[PDB]
Amino acid sequence: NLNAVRETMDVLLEISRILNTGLDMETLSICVRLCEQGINPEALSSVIKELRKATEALK
Amino acid sequence: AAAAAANLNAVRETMDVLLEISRILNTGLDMETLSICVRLCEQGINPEALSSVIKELRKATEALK
Amino acid sequence: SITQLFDDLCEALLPAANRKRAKRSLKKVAYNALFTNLFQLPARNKILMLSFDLRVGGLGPKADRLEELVEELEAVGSVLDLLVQLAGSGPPRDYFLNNKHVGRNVPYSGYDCDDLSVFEMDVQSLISREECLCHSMIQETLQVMEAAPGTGLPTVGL
Amino acid sequence: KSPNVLLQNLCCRILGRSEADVAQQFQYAVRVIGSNFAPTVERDEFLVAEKIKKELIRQRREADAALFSELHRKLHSQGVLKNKWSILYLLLSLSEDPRSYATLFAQALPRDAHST
Repeated sequence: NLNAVRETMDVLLEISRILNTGLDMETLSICVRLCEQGINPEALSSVIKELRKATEALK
Repeated sequence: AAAAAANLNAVRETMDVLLEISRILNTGLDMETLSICVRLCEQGINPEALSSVIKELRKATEALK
Repeated sequence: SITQLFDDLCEALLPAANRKRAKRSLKKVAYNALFTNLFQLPARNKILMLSFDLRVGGLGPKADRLEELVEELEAVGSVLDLLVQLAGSGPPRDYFLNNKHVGRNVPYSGYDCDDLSVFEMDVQSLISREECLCHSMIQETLQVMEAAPGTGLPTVGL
Repeated sequence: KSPNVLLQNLCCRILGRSEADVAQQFQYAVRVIGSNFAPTVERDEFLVAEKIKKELIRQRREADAALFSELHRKLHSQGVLKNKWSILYLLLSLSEDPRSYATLFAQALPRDAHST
């Protein structure tokens, strides 16, 4: 199965690359596995945009 | 106020005249659908392209009925 | 490990170099912002509404690719519903393009002048990039070369 | 609204469905409308008018051909319509006869002569 769940995870990177989302390969597997738990994705759109916001105040 | 109610009148007029040109030409459109095709044509869209779509969705709603 | 998957997420977005207390404070911003939405429509349609806006400004084949993958991703729905939210947050050849001079059976077209007009803009942007660099390279260093003694220097700030 | 969300209302008016149901057609409507957005012919309401009269005369309905001339002036009288060429070009195309050759008669200009 791990061969299938690798391909399905590899295709999903491209549709996140042309949609111009800042999610790299590591943060994607984190968010995919976290969405795979059952958390509502309308909220995750806010934590990433805020974690990236407080990260910019440091630099 | 007033200039916001004078515009709602000059639009109900034009949307009532375009419905007259629509029936003497015997387009199958009605008052609800026709308000969608007018808004689209305001932004700027090929009426040779938009009419091919309507001539198709109306051509597929029969295969399902 | 939902209590840990938020701890590994907070590490990736942390830029590499106190790196031991910031992670403790950033995990607050993750929780302080996660429960605001929780206190307070199909999936594929939201892609097409973004597929439309692609084709309008050119770049047709890319839009024909975005729909090509979501068709094979069917044979997970809540994952693509997360990517469409961050669509605008990201950071800002092939000779077998139009090339009516190569092919097996190329159809008759007549002059276009709408491919050569978007083949000189492919070059005009090149000469306008390598010119902003020379505007953003002589400026970044002349702003320090000519200033008060000891402004841009970090060792003098000690 | 935006034309992308507005195209989906149309697919729900013609086909009686919800936007979660009909999504194959709306995939075909973005294919045609998109990449064909810009108008391809020079725009003039005069030529399109002289073709809706020529059409209602051809059906022996000579009385409605002189009524349209009074309805086309009212459109200019009120003045809430910016592109009057487009909406008439479309209403003419969807016209059915209640009851051949067109390279001889007047056609719109091509816009290729200009450097668009």
